[PDB]
Amino acid sequence: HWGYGKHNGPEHWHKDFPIAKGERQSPVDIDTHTAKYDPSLKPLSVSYDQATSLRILNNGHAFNVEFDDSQDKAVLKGGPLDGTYRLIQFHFHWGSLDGQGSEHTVDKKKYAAELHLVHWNTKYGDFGKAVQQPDGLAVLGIFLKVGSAKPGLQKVVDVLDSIKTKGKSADFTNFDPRGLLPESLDYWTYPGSLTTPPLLECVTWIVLKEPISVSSEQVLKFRKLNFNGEGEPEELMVDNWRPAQPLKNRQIKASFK
Ligand SMILES: NS(=O)(=O)c1ccc(O)c(NC(=O)NCCc2ccccn2)c1
Ligand SMILES: [Zn+2]
Repeated sequence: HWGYGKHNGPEHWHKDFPIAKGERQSPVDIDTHTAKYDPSLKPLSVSYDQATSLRILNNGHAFNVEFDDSQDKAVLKGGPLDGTYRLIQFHFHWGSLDGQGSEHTVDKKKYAAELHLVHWNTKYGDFGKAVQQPDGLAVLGIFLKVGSAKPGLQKVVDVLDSIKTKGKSADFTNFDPRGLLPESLDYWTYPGSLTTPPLLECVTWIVLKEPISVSSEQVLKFRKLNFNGEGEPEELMVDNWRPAQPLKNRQIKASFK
């Protein structure tokens, strides 16, 4: 099964998922100088006031905080998007060291981690149908750098001991994802893919310019999770990031100058 180890990591994924060598794969390096400012890009609309988190799950490749997406409770609109996209889950990718961990890079710079808030286009009715469409998902990507703590992340950090191993889930209600957002919603955007198998080319990527800062203790607790299931040999869940993929025939647009 695919993973991030020596024999099943990202360079192996194309054998099971040939779209890995596709024309709109993610993540990518964001060359800030080559990104073009687009004045027709609208500001992003993040409407998270009514979000209903339900639980948190270790799926063996990251942990997902899952939301009730059966109504327009937490939605993303505006920006490059047409229509309304509902938040279904968020998760992170992170490194074994503070110097790596993000999937997107900015002028080749790697951040300590990257948060992905995953949304699906309501015109397709549910997530499973949306991922089959070229405009099915909008993923809001937010970089994490190590510095001061992010208070809004602590409730996530504190529950991770209850989902250490693959397959464990925990009730995780009343979590407000607004506590994970930076001050500015300036963004880059490009058409891309899921960054884990099945690598489907269904994502409008919206990557925020401004990182959030989290503490060293906060990211250290991510690194205590396990890829393995309980009662299997312990392999720390670290470096669960795919490296940058060829931009090919794509242009990254910026909402700011
Ligand atoms: N890392 S990412 O590009 O934000 C992202 C977002 C939503 C996703 O469903 C995935 N991929 C993922 O979760 N793979 C395991 C479950 C899955 C997801 C989609 C279709 C089939 N199976 C990646
Ligand atoms: Zn992701």
